[PDB]
Amino acid sequence: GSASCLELALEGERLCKSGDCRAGVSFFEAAVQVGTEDLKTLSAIYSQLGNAYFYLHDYAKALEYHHHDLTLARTIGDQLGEAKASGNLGNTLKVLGNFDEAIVCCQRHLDISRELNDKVGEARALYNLGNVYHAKGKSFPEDVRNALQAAVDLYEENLSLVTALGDRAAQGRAFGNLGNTHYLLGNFRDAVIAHEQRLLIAKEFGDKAAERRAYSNLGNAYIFLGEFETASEYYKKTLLLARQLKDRAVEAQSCYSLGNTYTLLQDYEKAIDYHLKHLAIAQELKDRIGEGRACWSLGNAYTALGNHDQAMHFAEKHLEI
Amino acid sequence: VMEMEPETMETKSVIDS
Ligand SMILES: [Cl-]
Repeated sequence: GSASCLELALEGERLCKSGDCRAGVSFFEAAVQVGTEDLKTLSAIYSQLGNAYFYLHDYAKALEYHHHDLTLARTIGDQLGEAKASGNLGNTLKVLGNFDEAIVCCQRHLDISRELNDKVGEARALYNLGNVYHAKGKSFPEDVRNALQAAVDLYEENLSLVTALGDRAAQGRAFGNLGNTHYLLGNFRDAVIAHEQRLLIAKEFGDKAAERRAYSNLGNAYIFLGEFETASEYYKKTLLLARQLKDRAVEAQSCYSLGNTYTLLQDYEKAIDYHLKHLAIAQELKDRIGEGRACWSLGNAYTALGNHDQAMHFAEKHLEI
Repeated sequence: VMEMEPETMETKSVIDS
């Protein structure tokens, strides 16, 4: 049943790369059910079941599969395989919120990569590890700042390495997450610098999602830099791409952000305009949360210029929610 | 809302070109 296993796994690989993990999983599970005498093939199968379930957002199953892969990788003495499973287990543990163990695992990926003189693996491990420390500081105080600073150092180290490797997409990932870590630590200038680099690279790849993200993140930093007009301008950009990308949830998000910025700029006509557009998009998406916050936002703006009744209208409207 | 970059995962295949 080895060839049949090989064959079934090929279907699964195709389907997952094809963008549909649901069917691929079933074919991998079929391959497992058929079995094989080649443990490196099973390893590969386990690893791909783990990544698919991870991407399918079943983390418990992703954890089990990567754990089996890790164990088997050791059993057969496959070092690169062990490093990989270890990194995958690490990332999964991070999502589940075991940070201590996630660190241990991602460190393993890093340490083995170095023994193997594998620079690609090493850099990737540094980024994953940075992500763990970032999540640790975010989820939570001295330990918080310490974790966030660890993430910065780790991103800086990754960037140094992927610069040598000429890996632009890796730079893009690390710049964005570095920027957001600076942002949490309260270094806004540094956050801006990082996201600016992330934006250049998103434009370079033609990636509109990443481009929108950078714009959003830059807008946020300029808010805390006390420069409101500049933030509103970056939000203006996110609005455009949101329409461009045909993402309504993001479009609404853009509108809300612009609403609050113009509130700080103390221009309440534009504020109302965008809060109105948010209100509309929110209902459209059947979002009760945003709806109320939109009603609340509108109540305030109308109150700011002393519009009387119309403020009360959204008041009640918000009260209901 | 902080917009994060995604994780990477390590991948294996049953075939090596
Ligand atoms: Cl472990």
